[PDB]
Amino acid sequence: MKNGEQNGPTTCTNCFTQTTPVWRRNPEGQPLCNACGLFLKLHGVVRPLSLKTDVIKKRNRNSANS
DNA sequence: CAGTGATAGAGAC
DNA sequence: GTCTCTATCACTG
Ligand SMILES: [Zn+2]
Repeated sequence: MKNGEQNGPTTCTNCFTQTTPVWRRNPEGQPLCNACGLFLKLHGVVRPLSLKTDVIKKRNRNSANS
């Protein structure tokens, strides 16, 4: 079990990010963090990966329910 | 239960 | 005062 950590540490092949709320994918099958998957897919052009950070800003949450 | 697409908000200068 | 990037939500099988 354990998986080599995550056998092939889910590491953004685009920005090395290891921490992320969810993992995205690309029609090529390469693993990507949510930011690159969201930004890369929406922009379609290379991006200064220098924007990435090891800290993620926590936003609020629409407390659904009743 | 998990993942995707779409929209909106906040921060900095 | 304005722009941008990123995260979360809702929905479905
Ligand atoms: Zn990434």
